[PDB]
Amino acid sequence: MLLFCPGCGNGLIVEEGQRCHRFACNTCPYVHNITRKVTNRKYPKLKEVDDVLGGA
Amino acid sequence: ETLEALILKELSVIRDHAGSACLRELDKSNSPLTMALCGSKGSFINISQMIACVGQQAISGSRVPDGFENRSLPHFEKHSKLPAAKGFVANSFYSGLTPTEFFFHTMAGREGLVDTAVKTAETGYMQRRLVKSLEDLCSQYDLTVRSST
Amino acid sequence: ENEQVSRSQQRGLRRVRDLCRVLQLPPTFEDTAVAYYQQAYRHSGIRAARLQKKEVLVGCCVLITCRQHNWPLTMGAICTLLYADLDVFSSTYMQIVKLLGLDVPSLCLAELVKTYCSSF
Amino acid sequence: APIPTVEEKWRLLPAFLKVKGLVKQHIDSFNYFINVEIKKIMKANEKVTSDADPMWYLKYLNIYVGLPDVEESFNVTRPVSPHECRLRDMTYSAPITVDIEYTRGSQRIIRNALPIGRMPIMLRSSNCVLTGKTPAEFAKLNECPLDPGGYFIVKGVEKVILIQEQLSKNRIIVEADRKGAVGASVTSSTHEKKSRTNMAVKQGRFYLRHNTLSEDIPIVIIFKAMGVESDQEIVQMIGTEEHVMAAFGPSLEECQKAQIFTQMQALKYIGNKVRRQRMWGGGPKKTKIEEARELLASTILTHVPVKEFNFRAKCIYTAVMVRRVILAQGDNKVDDRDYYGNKRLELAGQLLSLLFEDLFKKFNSEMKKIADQVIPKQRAAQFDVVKHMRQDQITNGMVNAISTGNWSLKRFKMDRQGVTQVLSRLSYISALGMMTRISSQFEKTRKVSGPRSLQPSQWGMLCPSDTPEGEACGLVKNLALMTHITTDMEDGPIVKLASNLGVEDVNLLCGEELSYPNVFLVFLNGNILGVIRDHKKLVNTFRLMRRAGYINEFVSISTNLTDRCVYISSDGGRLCRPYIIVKKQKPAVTNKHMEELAQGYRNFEDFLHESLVEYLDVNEENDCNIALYEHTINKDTTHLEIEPFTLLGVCAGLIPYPHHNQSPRNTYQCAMGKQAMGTIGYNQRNRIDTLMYLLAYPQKPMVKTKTIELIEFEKLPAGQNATVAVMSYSGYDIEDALVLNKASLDRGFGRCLVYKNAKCTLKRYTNQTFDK
Amino acid sequence: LPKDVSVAELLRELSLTKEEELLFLQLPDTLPGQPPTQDIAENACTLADLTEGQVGKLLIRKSGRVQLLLGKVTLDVTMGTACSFLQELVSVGLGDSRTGEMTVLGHVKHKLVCSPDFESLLDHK
Amino acid sequence: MIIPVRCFTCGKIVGNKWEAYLGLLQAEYTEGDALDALGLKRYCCRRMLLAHVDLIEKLLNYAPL
Amino acid sequence: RMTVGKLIELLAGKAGVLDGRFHYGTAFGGSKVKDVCEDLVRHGYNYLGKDYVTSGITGEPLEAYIYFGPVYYQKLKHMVLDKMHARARGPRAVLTRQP
Amino acid sequence: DDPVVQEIDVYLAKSLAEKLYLFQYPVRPASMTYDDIPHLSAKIKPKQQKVELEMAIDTLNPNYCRSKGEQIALNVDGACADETSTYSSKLMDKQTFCSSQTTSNTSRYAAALYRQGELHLTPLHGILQLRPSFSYLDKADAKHREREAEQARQRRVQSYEFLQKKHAEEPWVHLHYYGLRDSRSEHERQYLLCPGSSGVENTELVKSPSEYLMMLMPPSQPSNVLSMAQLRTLPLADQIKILMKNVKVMPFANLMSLLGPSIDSVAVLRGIQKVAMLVQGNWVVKSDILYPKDSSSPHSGVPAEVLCRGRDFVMWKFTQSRWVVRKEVATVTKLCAEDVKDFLEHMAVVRINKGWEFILPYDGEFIKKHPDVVQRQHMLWTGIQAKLEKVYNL
Amino acid sequence: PGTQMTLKTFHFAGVASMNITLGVPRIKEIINASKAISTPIITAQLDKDDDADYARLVKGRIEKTLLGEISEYIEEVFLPDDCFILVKLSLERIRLLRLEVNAETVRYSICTSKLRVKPGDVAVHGEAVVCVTPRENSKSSMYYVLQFLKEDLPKVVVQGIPEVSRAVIHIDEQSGKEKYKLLVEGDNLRAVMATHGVKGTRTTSNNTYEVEKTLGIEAARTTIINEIQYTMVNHGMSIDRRHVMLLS
Ligand SMILES: [Zn+2]
Ligand SMILES: [Zn+2]
Repeated sequence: MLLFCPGCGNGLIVEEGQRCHRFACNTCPYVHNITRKVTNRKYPKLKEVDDVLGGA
Repeated sequence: ETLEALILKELSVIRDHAGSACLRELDKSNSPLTMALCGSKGSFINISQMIACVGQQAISGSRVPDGFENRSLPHFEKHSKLPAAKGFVANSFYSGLTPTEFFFHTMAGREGLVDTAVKTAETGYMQRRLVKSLEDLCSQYDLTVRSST
Repeated sequence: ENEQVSRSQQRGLRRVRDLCRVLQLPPTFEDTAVAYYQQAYRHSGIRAARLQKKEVLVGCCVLITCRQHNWPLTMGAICTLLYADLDVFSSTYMQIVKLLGLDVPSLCLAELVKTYCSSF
Repeated sequence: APIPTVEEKWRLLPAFLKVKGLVKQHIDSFNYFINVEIKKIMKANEKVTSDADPMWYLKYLNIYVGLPDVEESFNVTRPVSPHECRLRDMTYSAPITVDIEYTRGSQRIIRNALPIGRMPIMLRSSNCVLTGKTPAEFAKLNECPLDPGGYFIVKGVEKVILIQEQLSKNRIIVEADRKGAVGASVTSSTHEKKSRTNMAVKQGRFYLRHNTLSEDIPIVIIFKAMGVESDQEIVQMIGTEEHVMAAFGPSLEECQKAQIFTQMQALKYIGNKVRRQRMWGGGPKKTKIEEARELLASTILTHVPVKEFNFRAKCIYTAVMVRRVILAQGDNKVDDRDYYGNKRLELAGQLLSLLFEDLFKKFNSEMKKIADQVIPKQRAAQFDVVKHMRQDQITNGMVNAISTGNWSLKRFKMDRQGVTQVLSRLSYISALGMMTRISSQFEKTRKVSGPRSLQPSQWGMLCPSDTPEGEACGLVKNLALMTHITTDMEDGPIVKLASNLGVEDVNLLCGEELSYPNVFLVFLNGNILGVIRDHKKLVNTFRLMRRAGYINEFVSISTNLTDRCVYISSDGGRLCRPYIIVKKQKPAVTNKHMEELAQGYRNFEDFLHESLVEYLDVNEENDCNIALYEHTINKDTTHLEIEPFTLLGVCAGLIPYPHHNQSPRNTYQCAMGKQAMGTIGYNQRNRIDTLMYLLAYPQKPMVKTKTIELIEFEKLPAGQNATVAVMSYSGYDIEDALVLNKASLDRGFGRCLVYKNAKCTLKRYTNQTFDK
Repeated sequence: LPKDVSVAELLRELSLTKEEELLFLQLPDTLPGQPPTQDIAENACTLADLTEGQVGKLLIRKSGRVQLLLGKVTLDVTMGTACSFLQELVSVGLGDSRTGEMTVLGHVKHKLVCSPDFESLLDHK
Repeated sequence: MIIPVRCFTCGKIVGNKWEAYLGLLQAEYTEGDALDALGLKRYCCRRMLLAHVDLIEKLLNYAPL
Repeated sequence: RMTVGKLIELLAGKAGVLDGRFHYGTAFGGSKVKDVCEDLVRHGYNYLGKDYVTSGITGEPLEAYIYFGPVYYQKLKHMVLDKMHARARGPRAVLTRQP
Repeated sequence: DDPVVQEIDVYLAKSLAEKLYLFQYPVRPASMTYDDIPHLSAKIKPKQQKVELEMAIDTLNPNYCRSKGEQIALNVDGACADETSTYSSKLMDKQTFCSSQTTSNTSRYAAALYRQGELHLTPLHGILQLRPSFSYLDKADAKHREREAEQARQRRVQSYEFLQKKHAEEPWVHLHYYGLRDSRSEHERQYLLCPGSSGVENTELVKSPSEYLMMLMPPSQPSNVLSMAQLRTLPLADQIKILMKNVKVMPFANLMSLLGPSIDSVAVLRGIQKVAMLVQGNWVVKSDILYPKDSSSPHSGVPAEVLCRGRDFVMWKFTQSRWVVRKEVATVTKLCAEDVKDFLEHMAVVRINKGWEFILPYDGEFIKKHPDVVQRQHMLWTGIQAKLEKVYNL
Repeated sequence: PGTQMTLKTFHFAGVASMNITLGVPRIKEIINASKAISTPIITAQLDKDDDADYARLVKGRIEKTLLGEISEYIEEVFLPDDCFILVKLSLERIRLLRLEVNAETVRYSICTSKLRVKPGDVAVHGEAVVCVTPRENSKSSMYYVLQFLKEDLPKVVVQGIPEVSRAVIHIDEQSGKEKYKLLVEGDNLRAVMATHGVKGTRTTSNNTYEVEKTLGIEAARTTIINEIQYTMVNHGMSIDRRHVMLLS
């Protein structure tokens, strides 16, 4: 999900560091090591209906 | 869409039953009935519209769309899918129409007029191009259709 | 023709045009004035003259124009729109009417009164 | 228990027609023009100063239009009746006087009454000699008392300015493209500029497109240049719903692809993408650091104002635009151009104001050019403006623009055609119907068949069944019997009352607040006033104030729950229609009020002031519920319709029992009545037109609509009552044919007279010779 | 999370909690008074032109209605937009010409809106 | 303009009866009873008298004279 | 064309000219059919306008009742006297020698 | 719905009226506070209020990428120049927050310190929005770029450069920041109250609700023409004339309701006799009022003097009897039927088999109340009757 | 007949759906021989026309299905050691539509025109779980291109002819016997004919150019005749077959 830097308000991005992967800011040294799993479910809408035809 | 189809079927069967009642009730030697029976001018649909009930006024094969926000006209409530609220005419031509019914009937009439107005020019262009293309073909005496060459 | 119109003759005819325009005259008066100007500009001594001469010539041309089609207009009202003095205007008018000899009807007193009385 | 009915409710209609109605739109617009707009235009260009030789100036002080006059007498003027102008083929106009001051030789000299042209005078206007006159005076002036007026007379022909219908400016329009991609567009139009900007989603990311820009720019770059730099602000400011961030993510990725993180960088990028559309310079200006800033400040979203390079309000406006685009990209709720909530009407006043302003600007520019040419060089012959006030400029411009019907105003780049039409004098009803005609902005741009349709929004303002059958079917409309057109307003007290009513200033809040469901935006003619909660309280208070008279009654307020916005419309050209107010299932009108109106104790304006009858606009009537009859009134009926038969127009009024007919027959009858054979006016004998038709023995209809009595059609009938027998006879009446009685024709039935004019001119040429 | 109303807000912050709280409110443009010898034309009579002491009375009516009697007139008080970001009320004490005391006073949690009850004014006359 | 001399359908002289008709409407008389007094049994004559508009006087008001 | 309005107008006009009134055909209102029927029957005519009619040619009564009534006819500008046109050899154009 | 709970006293304070600013960070949620970040500097321009904060950002914390910090500090300044270095160390020492102005005026906004049951208000000097500045990146870009490398009437007011110069003139005012943990903050906090008695009547805020509505909403300032609201502003005598002109027949009792009960009977009875003449206990407007001498008949053009005689004769007739014969009036007055009809329509209604009847009932009640006026009108009628008899030869 | 045709509607053609451009514009297309047409209709016969299960099976065989339409949920998973994208297939919906799709099928469908993702990138742990781990392609490719993959990973095709948009079953309402035809709004007749369980001998189309390029010029002529006659009858007006045969 779109994470923003508390230090300066810019959009944090994902990158890989030395101990683990970190969220990083492109303008200021604020980084946050990903200490454990983080998920972002989307739950896209499925193809529910089938719609056979030929009725009156 | 299922609700719309059900309502359309119900209103159509209402109109058809009213027309059948009209035709059964009418006496012979009735001028519109005679003119519709021999097919000279008009049909039983016109007689039913003038006597029994004008059917649902359909635009592009559907009920009147919501010109305002969720309402066909201000005189009906929001998200109202009642027969009259979406275009049906309960009255007959003899009894006269209410302002909403008259407005919807004029809607249908203007739709028809616009369709005719565009179709005339479309067919004119079609005809001229086709006759330019297919003019030279003729059947020779050997019964074989041959081109200009 | 219409290309041998030097800067001076163009300025002169444009002056005639704007002068007959500010007076609110019909287009026939403008046509007659420009025709009379083009006719007077055929003399060598006329074209070779100072700005004052051309201006007073325009004034006299518009005067003659409005004079023919029985429109009274005092010279004062014309000089009031020209950047010149009336003393040289009169002399140049006499000089040109002595050279051109065009028809000069007399100023009608009835129309002059009709024009001047309404100004009150 | 049937609800008691005020049977004399229709009495409201004549009283309304006393103040406004058929022709009063044109007359009011023209009078407002010649009394306010001309002075405002003079104020706009009060001073002109030559670049060369400064300290010279020309100051306009006041302007007047005088009375309609003729200059046939030698330098003398004289009052002229309009019929005389008709006969001699002249423009019925009035001189335009002005008072000025100027320094010919560094000395201030003023003029009091200096003509600058001649303004055509519309009949029955404030200055027209016909206004406020008795029928006997009309007879002495050879004019029909029943003549609607409202048309100019130029060179002896009667020309009418058709009311122009156009799209409302300064409104967000979201619509799909040819490829089906949903985009946005706004035509921000001001007197300074009329420019439209667009928003596309072509690659799943939003680009902003403008004519002045070489290539569309990602919107996040625009925000970064625009004053806001943290991406968090922009994301909060677009919307905090999950799908909103999902849609907006590609734009953020695109902006992060480039290294734009500073307002300077984005401004540089824009300046690179901004072309040198050099107008009349290209040297004193800076670069991709100043041009970009100015382009953001003025050209982009012109109507949104920046106080001093503070783009926060414009940021809010474009964020609202982006949110609208994103939300419309789901449920495909797309705006339809035929909904008259987004339409405006331009009468003679606005068009003439534009034309006069352009003519005045051009005349002043020409005067400045002449001065600059002659002031610095000639001699001590002190140049003065008086010697060059070329009168024919304004008069000729107006005459040509009115007569030819094509309007070229380069200052607004607008080139219209067929603005004016020759008033058809076939019949009195034809004259009235053409007087109440409305043209379309397209003039057949494309046969879309969408706008040609009769959309529901036209209810109660345009005649549904009255359209010109043919290529213009559905592209030309007529005003309904009972309708009114708004005029431009002051817009100040609306802002004052809004601010006092609890709307929070937009600058104070951050963009996240827009995402909350209960928060509502408020717009004033396309400008954001702010946000507020409890929109129903605001709407009720505003309407109650409007009823009390503290707010101009034509100012309308509407609510869009789908967009959670509140629109306060105050500009002129909106369609308005009166309505009877109903509270607690009872009308504000009582039979006692109708009795007073019959006795003359009160007029329509009194009803307006006492909160009994109020005007309604399309936008406001979109929210309120209306009833057609007392028995139809339910609990949720804010307003009651005054009279249903006002729905039809003037032409449809002639149709007896039109509800019993099929509508195409009504349309054919409207078109036929516009072509009827009958009397024209009480002065038809003196009139000399190109072509005239008179019925020998006209008779008033035996069955008449109330509209006939309203327009007094029976005073000038256009037909005969004949004893028809419905049957078949001799087979000579197969298809629409019909037989006549030879005796009836012999006895004068249907007898008609045709009048044609033959005119010749005898000129005197440049040579002192004449046609004889 | 629930969305509170003035009656609920003041009830919880007075009855359940005795701790003083910082509020921020937007008054109408002009107050129902006249600038006291402040060289005034019915000009902007704001909060600044008034004097110290008791200035108004706040009434929590039944059914959740909350009003502000400000003399003869009764304003209506409503929730402003619920700002979730940081709003800190600071004091800038310019003790010296080139020295100032930045004095944070407290966070701003709620925002109030005061508007005249125009309906009462109208049906009054 | 002016009252026609003959009824279109039947042809009865109706021109002369117009003037006295206005006299009848000059008094208290209504339309129908006035037509009965004039002697117009069939409805075509009643139509012609009733539906007529006397435009001739309005035009004469505009006459040179 | 389903123009019942014409029949209603004819009936109302017959009633009006019989009783010397001016019936109203105002949209969504006006005089109703019952009132004009009563006016017709009171004056001694059939209540639906249809009348017993004898043919002028044969002199024999018509089998079916005929519908008399006064109706408002308006003559139109389009007349045959102006629209009739015939063309002989006539003139030709200078560039292309055609009419 | 009484004020069931907490009738709350509201006070005004002015101790910090000029010292009070509201700072809000749109990017910072209320969850996190700057009470733990030690601030370094605060630069303010009192006029053209634009605050500028600089607060230290720690590096030894795990959330600092010191590798990135070294590079960014290298870019922003020189490698070893350091004469004007944004960060003293080789890292990014501090963070700078810039400000934006919300509104020109802050009078209508107030800070409410709500105590235990009592409320204190204080006007706001200004409101500023603080956002983290990115000017250091632009400085780095500038350093990189420099390392790699009687006139015509203008409008400098609308030029951003002149605006910057005008703002550049204001000298910066350095400030000492004091956090929430500072005792000075608490000491200055108590000044937000106001020392005053619990109950004192306010000398101000005395304006009436109607006066308040007026002052907050300030004004910008047929022959019937004028509406009733416009009518009531006119003098009483003019109101009687216009109202009586509108209706032309109007009972005396209704006039009292029309004008209003606040007007004395004698004054009304005084003006009405000037323009209205009594017929059958009812007031009828005089002919000359409806027909000014410069007016004429709209249908025949005869001068108003003729209309005055004709209308009065018809008006005088109604005094004699309730029924007037239309034909006899035309015979006597020699007027056209159109003009005669206009007179009768104004004050009479058609009656079948009886001619014309007076439109209003005989109001004897007004006659009984004021017999003096009834007698007065009678002599006036005799004078009018004498004029007509010699003219029309009755 | 172009004058006679009034552009009628509600002619659902026994299917209550599948809007088909008829009337004059249809003729305008047919004579124009446009390669791309609006609403291209392909009629297919089924060997086992009675079994609705078989009809659904072949419909899913031909109809193009996106990854997102079948995937029950997709999540970007960032871990201390690495980051990737996980997708769980809705085996419920899969067997409900009985598409021959599993973890291996989608794995093989992946590695096709998606930033040249390598077969080693994708792994199938469970039956419905599939994981993809990208790399730095350096062609303007930072690892945050994961988002880009999440943008278009649902937009990959797993089963069906790519040009086919929507296919619909259509029952035949003959009282004697009930048959199932298959309507396809696609642009590839050859692929439909090639698919299993389709009576390719009796399958027809609407695009004349497609019929010409697939079956020969004579089949194109027959299709032109049938299309013109069908559009002609749909408007009630009648033309002798000789005219349209000559035109074809
Ligand atoms: Zn950061
Ligand atoms: Zn007759």
